[PDB]
Amino acid sequence: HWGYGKHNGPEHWHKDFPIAKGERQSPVDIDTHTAKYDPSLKPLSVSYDQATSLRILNNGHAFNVEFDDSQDKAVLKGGPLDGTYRLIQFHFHWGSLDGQGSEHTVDKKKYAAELHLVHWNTKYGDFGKAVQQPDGLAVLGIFLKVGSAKPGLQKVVDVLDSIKTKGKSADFTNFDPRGLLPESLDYWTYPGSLTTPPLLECVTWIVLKEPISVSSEQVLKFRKLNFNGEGEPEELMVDNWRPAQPLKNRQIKASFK
Ligand SMILES: NS(=O)(=O)c1ccc(O)c(NC(=O)NCCc2ccccn2)c1
Ligand SMILES: [Zn+2]
Repeated sequence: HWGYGKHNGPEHWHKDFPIAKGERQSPVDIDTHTAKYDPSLKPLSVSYDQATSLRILNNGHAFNVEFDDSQDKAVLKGGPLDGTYRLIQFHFHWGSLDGQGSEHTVDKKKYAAELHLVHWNTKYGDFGKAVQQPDGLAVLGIFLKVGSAKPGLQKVVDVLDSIKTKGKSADFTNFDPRGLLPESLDYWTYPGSLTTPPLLECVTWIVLKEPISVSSEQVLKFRKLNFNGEGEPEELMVDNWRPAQPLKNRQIKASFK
């Protein structure tokens, strides 16, 4: 099964998922100088006031905080998007060291981690149908750098001991994802893919310019999770990031100058 180890990591994924060598794969390096400012890009609309988190799950490749997406409770609109996209889950990718961990890079710079808030286009009715469409998902990507703590992340950090191993889930209600957002919603955007198998080319990527800062203790607790299931040999869940993929025939647009 695919993973991030020596024999099943990202360079192996194309054998099971040939779209890995596709024309709109993610993540990518964001060359800030080559990104073009687009004045027709609208500001992003993040409407998270009514979000209903339900639980948190270790799926063996990251942990997902899952939301009730059966109504327009937490939605993303505006920006490059047409229509309304509902938040279904968020998760992170992170490194074994503070110097790596993000999937997107900015002028080749790697951040300590990257948060992905995953949304699906309501015109397709549910997530499973949306991922089959070229405009099915909008993923809001937010970089994490190590510095001061992010208070809004602590409730996530504190529950991770209850989902250490693959397959464990925990009730995780009343979590407000607004506590994970930076001050500015300036963004880059490009058409891309899921960054884990099945690598489907269904994502409008919206990557925020401004990182959030989290503490060293906060990211250290991510690194205590396990890829393995309980009662299997312990392999720390670290470096669960795919490296940058060829931009090919794509242009990254910026909402700011
Ligand atoms: N890392 S990412 O590009 O934000 C992202 C977002 C939503 C996703 O469903 C995935 N991929 C993922 O979760 N793979 C395991 C479950 C899955 C997801 C989609 C279709 C089939 N199976 C990646
Ligand atoms: Zn992701």
